[PDB]
Amino acid sequence: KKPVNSWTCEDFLAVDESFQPTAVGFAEALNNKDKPEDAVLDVQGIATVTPAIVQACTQDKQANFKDKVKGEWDKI
Amino acid sequence: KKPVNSWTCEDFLAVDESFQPTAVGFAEALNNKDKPEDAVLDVQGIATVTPAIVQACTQDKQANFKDKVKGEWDKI
Repeated sequence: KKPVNSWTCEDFLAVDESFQPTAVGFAEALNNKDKPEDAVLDVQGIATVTPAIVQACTQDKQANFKDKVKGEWDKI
Repeated sequence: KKPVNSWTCEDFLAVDESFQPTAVGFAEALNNKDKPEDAVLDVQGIATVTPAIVQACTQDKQANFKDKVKGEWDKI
């Protein structure tokens, strides 16, 4: 019931493992965007950065999830 | 390399099974939206409607994926 842009790293860590790439891609589409028609879905990128984000969120449980996504994503 | 908003049902069917809920959520965040701050990620919904979408795309391989998502999603 919490909008994704208000999740903390704790909220994300409570999402079942199988749907953690989905939360990351959701947050990416939502935020990190140009124009909807140009938005590309980089399945290798999401697959690669999700574990990084799970680790980052574990060490920083009250940070904003979407900001961690944007951050991790930039630093590869 | 194809923006998600230009995928046909065929493009979606070529995505590995494990990343098909991610493609559906991505398409939803992208399109089916109010305001980013209010966008909610309904993980049960995405889990339930993905198989429906895979089936609908199978019987309509040249239909636009994102439109199929919006459609399936509406009809439960």
